[PDB]
Amino acid sequence: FSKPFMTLGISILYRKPNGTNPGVFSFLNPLSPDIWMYVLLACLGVSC
Amino acid sequence: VQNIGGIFIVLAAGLVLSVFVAVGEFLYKSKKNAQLEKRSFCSAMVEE
Ligand SMILES: CCCCCCCC/C=C/CCCCCCCC(=O)O[C@@H](COC(=O)CCCCCCCCCCCCCCC)COP(=O)([O-])OCC[N+](C)(C)C
Ligand SMILES: CCCCCCCC/C=C/CCCCCCCC(=O)O[C@@H](COC(=O)CCCCCCCCCCCCCCC)COP(=O)([O-])OCC[N+](C)(C)C
Ligand SMILES: *[C@@H]1O[C@H](CO)[C@@H](O[C@@H]2O[C@H](CO)[C@@H](O)[C@H](O)[C@H]2NC(C)=O)[C@H](O)[C@H]1NC(C)=O
Ligand SMILES: CC(C)CCC[C@@H](C)[C@H]1CC[C@H]2[C@@H]3CC=C4C[C@@H](O)CC[C@]4(C)[C@H]3CC[C@]12C
Ligand SMILES: CC(C)CCC[C@@H](C)[C@H]1CC[C@H]2[C@@H]3CC=C4C[C@@H](O)CC[C@]4(C)[C@H]3CC[C@]12C
Ligand SMILES: O=S1(=O)NCN(C2CC2)c2ccc(F)cc21
Repeated sequence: FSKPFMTLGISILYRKPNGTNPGVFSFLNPLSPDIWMYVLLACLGVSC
Repeated sequence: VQNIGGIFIVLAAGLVLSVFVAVGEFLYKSKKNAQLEKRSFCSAMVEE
């Protein structure tokens, strides 16, 4: 061989995992979708 | 409902407690008006 014109290295080629976006109704996520009903049935209940 | 959970229990506790003290104040104003007219049914029914 001659003396190298480019430096190498064995590495791993693999797909990027998809960065699924936090869609614009993201702030409802910190409570479960039945708890949002249970708060709604509370403030419809306790008010009654 | 597994995570928070117990605030709905104490919401169910205080309101049932509040209906108890609501009758106790109703029977108390039947009691201070009991020295006016009759024993209960005067100040009960007029305030019922
Ligand atoms: C904190 C104090 C209490 C406040 C009172 C609240 C009590 C009354 C509330 C009652 C219920 C409120 C919403 C809860 C249920 C929907 C949310 C949900 O489940 O997520 C769903 C998504 O969401 C959506 O994509 C569409 C559904 C949301 C519609 C907008 C609701 C209006 C909020 C206004 C509320 C009233 C405002 C005025 C209030 C006077 C589930 O979908 P996912 O598959 O899990 O995720 C999608 C994935 N992605 C995003 C990547 C695509
Ligand atoms: C006294 C006691 C009560 C008596 C009993 C009475 C009976 C009541 C019993 C009720 C039983 C419960 C049944 C509902 C279950 C829903 C959960 C769910 O998974 O579905 C979805 C709820 O996401 C929504 O779309 C919610 C609807 C919009 C939110 C706005 C509502 C409040 C508005 C403001 C309130 C003003 C407050 C004013 C206060 C003065 C979440 O999943 P998803 O992925 O989003 O699905 C999309 C569905 N879609 C395609 C059709 C959109
Ligand atoms: C990013 O890569 C692909 C592109 O959508 C997703 O892989 C899919 O996964 C579903 C089930 O989860 C299957 O249909 C296949 O395995 C894939 N679909 C296709 C069309 O190949 C992957 O879920 C995405 N998201 C990540 C990695 O978060
Ligand atoms: C005042 C009223 C209108 C509020 C809403 C209704 C309440 C009483 C109901 C609706 C759903 C109910 C919950 C449903 C499921 C469970 C899980 C169980 O392992 C313990 C009880 C518990 C945690 C219940 C507690 C009471 C509850 C929160
Ligand atoms: C615990 C229950 C069962 C019995 C006690 C009820 C209490 C909360 C009730 C009974 C008598 C009530 C009082 C009766 C009269 C007055 C005078 C008024 O100008 C202000 C309110 C005030 C001061 C009331 C406050 C509430 C009161 C103290
Ligand atoms: O000075 S060299 O012998 N010949 C030139 N090259 C490079 C192309 C970068 C490199 C690259 C890495 C080396 F270790 C040596 C050399």
